[PDB]
Amino acid sequence: MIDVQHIDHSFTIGKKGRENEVPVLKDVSLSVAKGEIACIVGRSGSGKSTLLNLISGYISPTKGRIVINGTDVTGFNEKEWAQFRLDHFGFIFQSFQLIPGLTTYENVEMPLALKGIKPSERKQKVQDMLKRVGLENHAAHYPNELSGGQQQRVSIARALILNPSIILADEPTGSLDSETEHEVLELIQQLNRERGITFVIITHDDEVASIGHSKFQLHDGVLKGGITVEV
Amino acid sequence: MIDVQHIDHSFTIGKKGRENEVPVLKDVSLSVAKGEIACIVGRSGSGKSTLLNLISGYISPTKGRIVINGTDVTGFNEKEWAQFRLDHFGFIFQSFQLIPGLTTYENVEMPLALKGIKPSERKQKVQDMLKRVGLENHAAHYPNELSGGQQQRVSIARALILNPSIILADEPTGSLDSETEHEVLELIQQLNRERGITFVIITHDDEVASIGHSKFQLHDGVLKGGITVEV
Amino acid sequence: MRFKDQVHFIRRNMKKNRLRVFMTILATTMACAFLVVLSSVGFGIQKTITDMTMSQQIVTKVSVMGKEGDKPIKKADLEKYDHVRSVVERTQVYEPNKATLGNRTNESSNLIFTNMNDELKANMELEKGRVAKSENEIVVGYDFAKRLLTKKESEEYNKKIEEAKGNPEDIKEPKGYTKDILNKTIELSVSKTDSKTGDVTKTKTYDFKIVGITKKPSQDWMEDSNIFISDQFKKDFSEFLDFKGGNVETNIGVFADKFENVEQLTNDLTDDGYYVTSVTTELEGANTFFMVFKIGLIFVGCIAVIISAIGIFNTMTMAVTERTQEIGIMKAIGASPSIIRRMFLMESAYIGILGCVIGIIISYGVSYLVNLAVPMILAATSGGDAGDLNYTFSYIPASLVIIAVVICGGVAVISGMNPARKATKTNVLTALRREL
Amino acid sequence: MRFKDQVHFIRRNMKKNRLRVFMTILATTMACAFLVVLSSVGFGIQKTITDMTMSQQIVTKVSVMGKEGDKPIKKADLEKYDHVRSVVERTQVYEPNKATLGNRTNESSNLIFTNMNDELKANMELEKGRVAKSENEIVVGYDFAKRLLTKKESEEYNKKIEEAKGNPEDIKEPKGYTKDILNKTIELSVSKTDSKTGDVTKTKTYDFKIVGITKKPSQDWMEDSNIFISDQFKKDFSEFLDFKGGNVETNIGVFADKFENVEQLTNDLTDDGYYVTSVTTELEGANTFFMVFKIGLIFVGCIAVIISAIGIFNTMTMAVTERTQEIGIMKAIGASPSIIRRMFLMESAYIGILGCVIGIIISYGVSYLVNLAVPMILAATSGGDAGDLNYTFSYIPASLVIIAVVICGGVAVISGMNPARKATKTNVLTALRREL
Repeated sequence: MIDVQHIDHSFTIGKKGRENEVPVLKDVSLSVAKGEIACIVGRSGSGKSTLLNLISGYISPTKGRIVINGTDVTGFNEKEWAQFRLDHFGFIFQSFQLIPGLTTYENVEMPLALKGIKPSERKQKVQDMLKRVGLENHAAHYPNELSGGQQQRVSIARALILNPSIILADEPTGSLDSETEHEVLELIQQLNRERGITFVIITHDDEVASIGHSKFQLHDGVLKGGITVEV
Repeated sequence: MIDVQHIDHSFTIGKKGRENEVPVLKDVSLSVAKGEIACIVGRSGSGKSTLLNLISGYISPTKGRIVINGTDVTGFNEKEWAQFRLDHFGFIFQSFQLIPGLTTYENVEMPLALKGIKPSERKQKVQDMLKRVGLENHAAHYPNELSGGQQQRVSIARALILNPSIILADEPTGSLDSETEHEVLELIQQLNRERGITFVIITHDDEVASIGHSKFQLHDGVLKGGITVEV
Repeated sequence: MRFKDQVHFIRRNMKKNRLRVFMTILATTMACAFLVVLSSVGFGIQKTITDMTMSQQIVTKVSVMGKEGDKPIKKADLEKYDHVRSVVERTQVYEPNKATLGNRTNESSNLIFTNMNDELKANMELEKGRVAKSENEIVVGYDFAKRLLTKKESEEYNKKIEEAKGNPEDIKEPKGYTKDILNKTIELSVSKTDSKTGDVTKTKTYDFKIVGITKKPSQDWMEDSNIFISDQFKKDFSEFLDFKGGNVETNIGVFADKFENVEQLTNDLTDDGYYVTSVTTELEGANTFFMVFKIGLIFVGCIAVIISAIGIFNTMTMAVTERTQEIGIMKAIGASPSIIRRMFLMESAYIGILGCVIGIIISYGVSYLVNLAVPMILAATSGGDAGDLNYTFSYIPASLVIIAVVICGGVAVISGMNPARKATKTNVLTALRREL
Repeated sequence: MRFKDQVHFIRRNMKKNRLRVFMTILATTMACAFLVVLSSVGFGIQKTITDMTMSQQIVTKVSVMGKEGDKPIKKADLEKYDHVRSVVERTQVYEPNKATLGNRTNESSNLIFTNMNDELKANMELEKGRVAKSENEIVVGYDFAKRLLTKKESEEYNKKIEEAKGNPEDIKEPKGYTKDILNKTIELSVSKTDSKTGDVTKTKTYDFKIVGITKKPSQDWMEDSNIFISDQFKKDFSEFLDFKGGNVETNIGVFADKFENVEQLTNDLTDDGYYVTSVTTELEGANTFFMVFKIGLIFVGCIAVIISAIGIFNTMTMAVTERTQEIGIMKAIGASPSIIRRMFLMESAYIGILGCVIGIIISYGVSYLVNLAVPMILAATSGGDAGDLNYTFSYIPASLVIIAVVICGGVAVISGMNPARKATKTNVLTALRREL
């Protein structure tokens, strides 16, 4: 479960004598339960990005508290929040974040190495997950030698390698074609329908948002339209 | 006034044990008159880019000879090719190829610094060149703080500031808006109208090519339909 | 993240820039070799001075010449300490001496008073003869033939020396005595200097049996023509040839069984403090000066090692800048600050440790080259064949290797500390948004 | 490209990485300061040895023993040499002197008779009086009054020296005469020794008036109280006080111009076969070792400089790789490979030369600190005046500054040569297009 309520954030930009504070989040009340695809719909820089940053753990929110899996994360320092991200989080960032260089197999295995999984178990998990996603027939294929759709697919495979409760994503199809958009979206839908996994996908497209179990439209920094309309 | 008679070039890409010579040029006979916008429209890898890199001086042709302003440039080494590019060439590359940092005034003055023009006349030269292009109210504005259109305009300004005779260009609207493309092409038209200068623009399209005084189509490398199309 | 994964990541990232990390490793290797070689110059100076001290004189001497306060220095109060092997007592005699055997007279001779029992418990190097425990038995010095020249030979040698003045030219004479130095029962000019002061009374000359001869002295250049008069005869010698006092220089030895026993005897000072000139007392000041010299050379090398440390920091900030994307998405995954700091501190420590190991091997090679070339250079330059002596101008003990490893690993880790903090504080948001 | 334009471009590309540029400049600074200080240790050893030699001996006294084959050395030929001031023909006869001026007397007063025209024309030591010209007239030294003292004082002096017993600490006797010696009638009674050997024939009555005083004796050395006699008595001195066979010792000075002229005269005389010895003789004897030591210390500084130049090379390779795009665009415009190579060689040499300049400043400071510390540590043993020993590091980097600048600039250029070639060999096509 994800519990976000009365959360606000402000950004200070400029020199010490030119500290300009522009609040973005205004008492966000995002509430997601286990095993549904939540979604945040808003314009570019409207406030979805900062909300995803706070929910992931990159920025500590200024006020309010955030609870994931029944545990308070606002007071987490960098070490504890990173430990939480290791074992209970996954990431599908838009830029595909695929380590320019290296290989697909090692890109997928990277979070296993970070957590500390033993080698043969790592091999088994990577092979099984790459088989599940569908990019198993590439092995040591460098990310630069893949297309953007395959980059998104291998990023998803990396996210699923530690079977986390939440695999909250940025816009997974921000730079993607419509066909690859539909493919990635149905892949994520099948993820939820196979294994109960919370999603906090943030996008500026409502068609991408349509697959979710909940709608959360953020207009100019304040959330609204929080419903659970069945698709 | 450019003469490219019987020029061919092959890309020898691969390892020493994995040599693969793929010819991209097939004995082109391109001819360009003085004070006209020669447009060479082709496709990605067809030979437009290779032909521009060959005529510019980055690539020495394997066979044939090239006469530029009544000067053979086939056997030229790096030093003399660069000197030629300095005193008689100009460049409008697609990405605008502007130095990060290096404020737009200094960015325009850069080729004068390369040639060795004293700063006293340099200041005035950059001033009227920026005024003619239409970016004189920028002064110390970084290129990264500009838009794509004005970046292309300041690239043109850097091209004209040395008063060259050939200003061969890559796609000047490769990353541009429709309005910015229209105004930059109109700028090129007024440029050739007011000051005698030769353009060797290569485009991946035809609407930009229609501005040119001549059409040269590169279907995989072979020139067809080379006529002086009056504008 | 365990250790194998961290090593794999470090190797993968270092493989990206081979010509840069190899140059950093070369700079560190040259600095470690520099530090070890320069400090080993001082270490070898200390080792060769210690070896020269051991070779020049007896390893176990413990001389107590120069008693303060004019208090008695009699042997009767000198025997009771910890495992003192010998309390040999010496009183040199300044008398005119010349071997009264034919025309050959041994003008140069240094009579030494000793009991042969104290000699046996002192283990002085003896070439011939078991013991001379008798009133009329002596042991002659090793150079008893070279200094036993005839009167005409000595006169002509002195005249030839005067011809060449004070210049030490090739002026040489045969080695005097050529017959056997076996048991002959010969007498050597016990003629009095008025017992010891100034007048020369009745000559008188005891007949002493030559039981044996002494071995080669502690050094080749210095000669030895001792007589080794028995201490049982010392009572009558004092009674008749009263020399006690100044024509008398006490050379009492406190020789112990071994060098560690010399060290413990030196520790047992402040009661037998008779101005001891033992090897340990003399070498304490040398050890202090050598500690200062080795510390100075260690610091001088440490300067050149800090230069390579600065180079390591440069290449490590270079690596952090190049690895910003990988670190950023690793932090996004949850790599934790501790793991990334450990990874980058380990990359810096690996650069430093590999440089130190390669530089220590190179330093062993350079020290071998120096130890082989220095005797050759000494032989060639100053026309002396290096004196046919053994020197160690460059010695690298295991201690010096330990200091080198510690110092170079420490400076490498210190250099990597700031890039490690930079790589932990990546601000993942920036690295996850690329650039413009 | 104008030089100002290249400087501006270097400023632009150096402001990008202020920390890395400052760190490689600091590595170069430490290497240059290390080189300068280490070689300055040897330069100061050479300077202090040279200063000690120049202070303990008179610089211009080019003493010549003679010629090969014991050929006599005439006075006339020595004059006709290069840039000779004048030749000294001082003659000394080993014999005690019994001056006995009135109730006073002198003992050593060894004879220094010689033709004074040449000596005083050879910048001889004197401050008052006139050269000895008349038959009964001599030139006296400064310490004459020190030994001049009444008969009772002479008995006291004799008692003091007899009771001294070889202890020259309680021998502080009063000076005695503290008045003017000039214009007196000293009844000199130089002792005879049967001309030379042993019998004492008859001491002449050298009733010579006192006109002429010598100043303080050279540079705090030599005793000048000895009486100086002119050439007017040479005939009767050779007739009566015959000295030729033995006792005579006519030291020859050969005074000349400044020290470089002294060295030139020394080598000119050596080329003729003379037995030349002077300050420059010992200086050249130690100069081979000093040159070897300076070269070795400069080579140690050179390996430190190479340690820093590897860091400079890393910084410059990362500067070439880091931009590659300003370089690509300049090459596209036509900046020429020569201009780019000069640009990057200028940047590397600027890092090296700034590091060398501030290393020279820091090494001047460190040498000053060493000059303030070495006497402060080693006092109470030999640095009583404290203006000696290591009081040398003020001038030391005279040619050492030039050598250090040349070495560091050149090695920086070598280190930056490869990055310069990399920059001039950047493919324009690859450099222009972005790398995603």
